[PDB]
Formats: sequence, structure tokens, C-alpha cells
Amino acid sequence: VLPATPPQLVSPRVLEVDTQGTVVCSLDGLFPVSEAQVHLALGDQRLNPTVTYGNDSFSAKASVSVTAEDEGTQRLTCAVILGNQSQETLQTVTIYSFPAPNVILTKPEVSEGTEVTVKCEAHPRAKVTLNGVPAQPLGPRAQLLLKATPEDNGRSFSCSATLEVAGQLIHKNQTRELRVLYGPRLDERDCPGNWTWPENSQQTPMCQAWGNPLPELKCLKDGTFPLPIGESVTVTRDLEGTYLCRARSTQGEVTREVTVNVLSP
Amino acid sequence: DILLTQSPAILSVSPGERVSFSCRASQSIGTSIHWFQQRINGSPRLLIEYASESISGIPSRFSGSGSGTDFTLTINSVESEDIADYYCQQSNVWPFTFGSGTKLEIKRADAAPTVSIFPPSSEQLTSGGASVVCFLNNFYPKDINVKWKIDGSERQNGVLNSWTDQDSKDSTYSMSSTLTLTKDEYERHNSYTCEATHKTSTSPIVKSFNRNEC
Amino acid sequence: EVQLQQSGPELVQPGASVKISCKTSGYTFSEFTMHWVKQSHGKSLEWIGGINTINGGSSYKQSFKDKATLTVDKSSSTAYMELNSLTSEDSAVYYCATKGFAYWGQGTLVTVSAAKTTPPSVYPLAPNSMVTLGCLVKGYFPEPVTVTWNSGSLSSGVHTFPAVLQSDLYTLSSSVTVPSSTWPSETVTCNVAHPASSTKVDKKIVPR
Ligand SMILES: *[C@@H]1O[C@H](CO[C@@H]2O[C@@H](C)[C@@H](O)[C@@H](O)[C@@H]2O)[C@@H](O)[C@H](O)[C@H]1NC(C)=O
Ligand SMILES: *[C@@H]1O[C@H](CO)[C@@H](O)[C@H](O)[C@H]1NC(C)=O
Ligand SMILES: *[C@@H]1O[C@H](CO)[C@@H](O)[C@H](O)[C@H]1NC(C)=O
Ligand SMILES: [Zn+2]
Ligand SMILES: [Zn+2]
Repeated sequence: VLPATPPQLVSPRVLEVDTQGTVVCSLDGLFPVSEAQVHLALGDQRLNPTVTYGNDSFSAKASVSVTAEDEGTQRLTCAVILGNQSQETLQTVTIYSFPAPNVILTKPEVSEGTEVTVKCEAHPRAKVTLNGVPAQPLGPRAQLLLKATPEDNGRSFSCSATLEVAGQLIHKNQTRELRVLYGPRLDERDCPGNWTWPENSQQTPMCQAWGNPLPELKCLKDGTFPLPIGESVTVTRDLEGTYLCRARSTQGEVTREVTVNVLSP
Repeated sequence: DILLTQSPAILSVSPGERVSFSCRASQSIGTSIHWFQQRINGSPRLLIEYASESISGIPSRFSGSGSGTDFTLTINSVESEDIADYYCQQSNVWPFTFGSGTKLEIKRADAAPTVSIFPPSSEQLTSGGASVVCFLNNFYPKDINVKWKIDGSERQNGVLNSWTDQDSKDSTYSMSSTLTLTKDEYERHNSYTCEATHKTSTSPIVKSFNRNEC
Repeated sequence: EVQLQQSGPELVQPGASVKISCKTSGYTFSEFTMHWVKQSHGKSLEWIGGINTINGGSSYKQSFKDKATLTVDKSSSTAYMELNSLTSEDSAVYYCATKGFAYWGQGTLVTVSAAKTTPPSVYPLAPNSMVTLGCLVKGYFPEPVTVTWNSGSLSSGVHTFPAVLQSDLYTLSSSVTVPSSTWPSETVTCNVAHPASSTKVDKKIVPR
């Protein structure tokens, strides 16, 4: 006999396009179970469930792929016929298409001090937020103007979008880094302009240039007398004088004067 | 080397006031000076760069000035979360040197503590020790005196205290107090009390317990 | 985002050495010079030295010459400072910093002591209308110790008190205040951690 209890159907309330779902349908208290036919289907698509049997029951588990042709509210159904009687369970499932938000930069690599604008568009009904702006999502697209600076090189611009589907919030996000080229710099902290060393002492002159791309460095006095940056040298009277340090890269050129003063013993 | 002397050491001030940190250099160093903020248990944080040039992501209330030997950091409107140590640093000639430091404290209205006494746990009594803890939370000003009393008599020795840092949000203090006796001494007295004399009340606030009555 | 990740707490014998690493990320490692700063527990900063991140050339303050040795692994974008002949005076927090001290590491607490490591004994503490619970972490060495509640769930309303030294062993406590209606109806566990001894105790606060 087939009981008056309908089958239990377990399935997610929503399912994304081009993704695989999992549906399981079960019923206890029916016999003979071998004579029972289980028909599992999502809308028009007849599913193929691998059925586990007991002496008095069945458990039908089935995967279900969905495409753009399934988009919308489909009906997941699980019918069980046992001779003359029949029990079926219905459940709605919404197949939704929700692409990832498109964070779009005017130019991927920009020069320093340039007006860069970062946009993020998404699904019309969805609501987006660009690096937490606006706080609490409102409308499907957001902007952000910025004066490009060296600190913005490698700066990520994340966009979070939320889409309401069948009474629940689905979340997605996208992230894109900005590349910012910035001219050479000889900053004082990594290249001081004044040394004072005792004669015949071991010293290492220090000077690093900043820039994207990495600048090439060269410090010369009296024409072509190189200051050995990074090397540990014996300080002599020959090293005394004012050097002209020059940083070089595709973004420009900078100079800094570095004086070396030798104290006689 | 270039010596940087900061003043004052401690800088107690109410929220909303205009505070100023001083940093004097031994030589004349142009504008090669930088200011750092250090909150407790935290790394130093660059606030102002080269005397007066502002850093991105730093509040507008932080500004700097000066040139040569004297330099100044100024907070337009001081807030409770500005409690920290502040250091100047010169970059004119190596080695880099820092100032002695200035500590920014925040003034506040008076608030009475929430006193709580605790017996030794069953775990500690097994080991042969007996520590009685007494927390006093969320009070101002910092000055507070806890007095331990075992069956009426005061206990001089075996007491260790520890104040928390001033709170970033409400600027209150908190204290724990631990009286540590031996198992044989604790199992030989009924009542235990930590009374706390504070500015907020004339008579002391008293929490107590008996080991017999759980 | 720029990150300087240092090696973390060290306990070393007097005369021994220690090698603090500073694993960097989120920027071009060879663009900026890496500086190293020391902070004593009296809270006074001191520049140890700097190292060139292209050619490995280093410069030291006169005090830390022979004491400190800066090195670099460019492939892994990591800076190493080795300290040797360690005395008690070398006990402090050491920081790597870069880009003219714009980005710092979290700090590395180095402790120089002949005293051996001792794991903490964690004891629970239990008694308008709002309960206050406690947690006594007694008799451990060296610092530091990480105390949290319910795996850091109960963050707000927590007071962890500075540890204090008494006879070669530290003693620390923590406090938490939650609604009296939500205890002991709901669970409250003190999650203490002492990395040096590899200890991780979880003491539930039983009503007494
Ligand atoms: C289904 O099976 C139930 C349990 O059967 C008993 O235990 C199993 C493990 C076997 O040992 C079997 O030989 C035993 O009979 C029964 O209680 C139940 O009646 C069965 N259902 C129906 C409709 O017959
Ligand atoms: C179906 O089967 C039931 C149960 O055995 C039986 O009573 C009935 O006669 C059948 N009805 C039809 C329409 O076949
Ligand atoms: C984006 O969302 C995912 C959700 O899994 C989260 O793990 C991640 O941290 C988010 N990334 C960014 C850049 O916001
Ligand atoms: Zn000097
Ligand atoms: Zn006695």
C-alpha cells in the first residue's frame, strides 16, 4: 500500500545558471518498494536519480544542471506511483542569472597625478558598493574619482553586489588593481644629503631611489668620480666633495646633492 | 649625533582642547623632522612628514610646523582615542634619532568603580595555593586604593596590583588586585574583603564573601 | 595592502643569538630601504641600522656595530636582522620599517634570560544585575600570553590586565562582563594561549 503521507523533497530555493544542484526525494512506509516508480523532474527536465532502497522505503538523490534555457521559476516535483495510488510533492525553485560585477578602469596603467575614475556596473535589480561606498548598497552601479598618487600603485578596487532572488540576498564581488607609474624620487630618508666620516674608516654610503618602474641610480662628482653606493669602502680624502646623484627612469629624472666630509684624524 | 629633546613628558588634557607637542633639536636641521603616534601594544604611526607635510589617511586635526631647531605638533580638537605616545624623529643626518617622547592623557568626569571579589577555584586549591582576585572596573581618576581584609585584619604582604591602560573610548581605568596566600592559611579564615577607597564616594565600596556559603 | 610580517616572540640564553625575519608583501621590495628600530620597555625608540634592498649594503649605528647584522633575501622579499652576544640590555621589542618609516612591522619581543620557560596555570573566577567573570593566568615565563573569550567571540566589555613579574614568574588576569540573565544559562570559556610553552587551555567558568 502507498501511505497518505507525501514524499519529502529537499532542494535549494534558488540555483545559479550554469551550475549543478542537488535534489533528494524520500518516502517511508510503502510496499512493495520494488514495484514503486519514482518520477523526479525539474519543470520539463526529467531527472535521473540514483535510488537507495530499504525494505519499506526509498531515497532518491539526483544532480541537476541548469542553463539559460532554465532561467526563471521552475517547478521541482517528486511523484511516486504504486499501482493505483499516487503521491506527489511540489516545490518551487528559481533559476537566476547573476554575473559578477564589472569593476572597470578607464586605463589599467596610468601616470602620477592623472584623473582616474573607477566604475562598477552589475545586474539591473542588484545593488552595488565600491570599496564600502555607498555604505548600505543602493542602485546597480557606483563611481569613485581619484587623483592618482604613488600610494595608489597596486591599490585594489573591490566591488560587492547583492541580488534579491526569491526572498533571499545573493552576494558576489569583484576586485581589480590599479597600476600607477610615478617619476623618480630621491627621498632624504633613503638618501641623505650630508655625510661626515673619519679618515681611514670603513663606511657604506647609502642612497636608494623610489619610482615605478625602479629608477637607475648614479652619483658622481668632479665629472665621473663614482660614489660606491651599497659597498663598504675605506674613507679617504679622495672621496671628499659634493656628489650629484641622478635617478633615472621612463617617468622622468631627479637629482640630489650629497656632500661627503672627511674628518682628519 | 643630532639630539632631540621633547617636552613635556606628560600632557594631560580634556577633549576638545588644542594641545601642542614641542621638539627641540641640538643642531639646525632645516625641516627634516617627522612625527609618530604610538598607541599601547602597537607599532609607531607616521602622522606628519618633514615638519608640516601631511600623510594620507591621517585625521585633519593633526598638523605640524617649525624649521631649524624648534618644531611643533598640534592637535586642533583632541579626542579620546588620541591617547598615545608621540615621538619626533629627525632625518637630516644618519643615524636617525627620536625624541624622548610625550604622553597624551585624557581628562574625564569622575566615575565610580564596579568592584567584584572572587574566591580561589577548586583547581588552585588542589595545587596548594590560594589566590583571591578583586577586579575594580571602569573608574576615573586613576588614583585608587584597594585594602584587603581577612576576618577584619588588614593584609600587608602578598599583594600584587595592575592597572589597565586608559580606555580609548571612555577614558576610564580598571584595576585587578590579587592577594596570594598558602592553602593552609586560606583554609583557616571565613570572610574575605577588598574594600576600595575612591574619590567618587566618602565611604569605601565593599565587596565580600564567605568560603562556607557558596 | 602593505604588510611587514615579523617572526614573533623569542626567548634566548645570554650569549646566544637570534635572527628576526621580516617577510614583506604588497610592494616592490627592492624599491625602499629597510630600517630596523629597537624599543626598550622604558619606551624609547632607537634606530639600529638600515639595509639597501638592491645590493645588500648595510649601515649601522655605532652602538649596534658587531651586535646587529642586517641581511636580505630578495627572491622571498624578506629582511633578516641577527643579534649576537645577547645580554639583558638587548631585551626589547624590535621593529622592521620601510618607505621612510611609513610602514612598520608588528614588532618582535626578544627576551634574554637564563630562566627557563614555564607554562601558565589557568584558574577560572566566578562569584544593575549584571555578572562579571574572571580568569587568572598565574605563574608563567616568558611573555606574552593571549587571552580571549569563547574563541574571541566576546570581544567587547573585556579588560585584560597588564602582567606583572613576581619572583621570576609573570602573573596576569582578565575580566568579562555579560548580562546576568545570559549566565550560567549560556557558556563562558576563558581561552588562554602561551606560544612559548605551546599551551592552549580552555577553562569554563562554573557557578560557585
Ligand atoms: C522492514 O524491516 C524491519 C526490520 O527487519 C528486521 O531487522 C532486519 C535488520 C533484518 O534482520 C530482518 O530480517 C528483520 O525482520 C521490520 O521491522 C519491518 O517489518 C520491515 N518492513 C516491512 C514492511 O516488512
Ligand atoms: C486499485 O487498487 C486498490 C487497492 O488494491 C483497489 O481497491 C482498487 O480496486 C483499484 N482501483 C482501480 C481503479 O484499479
Ligand atoms: C569577496 O567575497 C568573498 C565571499 O566568499 C570573500 O571571501 C572575500 O573576502 C571578498 N573579497 C573582497 C576583496 O572583498
Ligand atoms: Zn651628537
Ligand atoms: Zn592566619
